[PDB]
Formats: sequence, C-alpha cells, structure tokens
Amino acid sequence: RRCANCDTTSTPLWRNGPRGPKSLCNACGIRFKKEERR
Amino acid sequence: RRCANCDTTSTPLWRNGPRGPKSLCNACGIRFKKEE
Amino acid sequence: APHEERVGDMRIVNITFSDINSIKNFQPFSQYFDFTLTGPRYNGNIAQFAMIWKIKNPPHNLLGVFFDNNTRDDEDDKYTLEELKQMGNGAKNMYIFWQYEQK
Amino acid sequence: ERVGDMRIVNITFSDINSIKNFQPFSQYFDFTLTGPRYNGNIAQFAMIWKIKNPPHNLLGVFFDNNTRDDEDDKYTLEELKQMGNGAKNMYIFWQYEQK
Ligand SMILES: [Zn+2]
Ligand SMILES: [Zn+2]
Repeated sequence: RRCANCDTTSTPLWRNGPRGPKSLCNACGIRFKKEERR
Repeated sequence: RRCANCDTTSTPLWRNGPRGPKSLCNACGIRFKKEE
Repeated sequence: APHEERVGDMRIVNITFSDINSIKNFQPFSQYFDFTLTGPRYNGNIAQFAMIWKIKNPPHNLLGVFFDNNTRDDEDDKYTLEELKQMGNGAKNMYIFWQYEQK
Repeated sequence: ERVGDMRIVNITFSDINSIKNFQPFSQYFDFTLTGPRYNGNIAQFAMIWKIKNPPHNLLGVFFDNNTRDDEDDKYTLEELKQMGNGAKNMYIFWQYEQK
C-alpha cells in the first residue's frame, strides 16, 4: 500500500482519502479530515 | 462567591452542597446531586 | 430535512452557529446550557443548566449536546459523541450544536 | 508546571523507541514522522502537526483531551502551552542528552 498524497509506504494507520478508503497514510488522512471540516 | 469544590466564581446557578447552601457551582452541584 | 440522520426513533439535529455567544440568544435551548464551562457538554436529564457532563474526545467545533427527553448515564469524560448518539433512551431529538469553521 | 487547570508534564526518555512501551502515549504517537508533532484532537496516532521552531531534543507534545487549532509549522512549544482548551494534561516528550 502507498499514500496517494505523499507516496510513503510506512504509516501506523491507513486512512480514508479522495481516492478511496485506506488510500492515505495516517498523517495525510488526518490533514484531509481537517480540510473537510465545515 | 467561590465554589467549595472547584473554586470557580462564575456559574449560572449556585447550588447546595455537603458544606452548606449555595456552596457549589452549577456543575459541581449537579455532580453532587448525582453522587447521593 | 431529508439529509438528517436518525437513531431509532431519535432524530439527530446538527445546528451550526457562528460562536457560543450566538447560542445564548437561542430560545428555547439556551436555558439548558452552562456557558461558563470549557469543552462541549451533554445533559443527563431535562433541567435548567443541565448540560454539564463532559463529552469524551470531542471533535473540533462541537459545542454541546442536548437530549430533549428522558434521562441517561451522566459521567465526565466517558462517552464520545458517537456513543451518545446511542444513548437517547427515548429522547425524540438529539440537538448537536456546532461552531462554524470558515472555509 | 500548570496552565490554568492543565498540568504541564515534561517526560524525558532514553530514546524515541521507549515511547512505544508507554500507555497511552503509544496509541497517539506517529513514529514514522520526522520532527516533533502535537495533536489537535484525540484520535488514533493524532500527533502529526509540526511544532514550529522546536527546541533541540523535543520529541512531541500530547494534549490528553479536547481540541485546538491544528496546523503545521505555526505554533511554538510556548504557544502550545496556552492552547490546552480543556485538556487536563499536556505531556511534553524529550530525548535525554548527556551534555
Ligand atoms: Zn500521506
Ligand atoms: Zn464548582
């Protein structure tokens, strides 16, 4: 598995993203969730 | 006035507590009501 | 209306405000808030200023939770918002108050 | 030592790997990241936001509860001590040195 945003192979948790479930690393998935706050 | 438990001076309602009337802030007095 | 979630007979109402000060003027719900507390709270029963119990691990912009009916477990830092949605215990509406985050 | 009701807990470790044995710090630390991070909320491995201009040997900052503004390279350690926003403990993780 690889992060759609940062291309990392190493994360403690694969997270939801624009490209699908489990598509972002833990850091990018948390940034994404922050971005989607309204 | 100050809450005998948490020491706040701001509360929407002073409540009775084991130490005396109106001695607890709103939250502390609701917690006290819960624990008997 | 159509996009609103339900849990059993309970409707989940997410109402958004500019800030907690706006909620002070919101009848008939302001009377249940305790506006001196830090962090969002939920009520264990119906009573004035009843929303004092601290919600655990809250998400950003959550300002409080008001169950309009019945009673439930009343503990600080024990129930997350998701647990609370299963704790209506007969309430017909769960009002969840949110702060607007400007995008 | 205390900001309001929040306690400031400095903990010094033998190495960053030692944090893996610590509950509950091990479920919030993201060990794959470079540079010390803080959490803006409670979530799994939530310590991901970059602390600004971090002092040497700082490993991370964990706020035990509540939420705060979550941005990269915006807040210094000293700013973060004022941003508990209801957390009862702010844990500040340090790598020991021998000087
Ligand atoms: Zn990523
Ligand atoms: Zn009190």
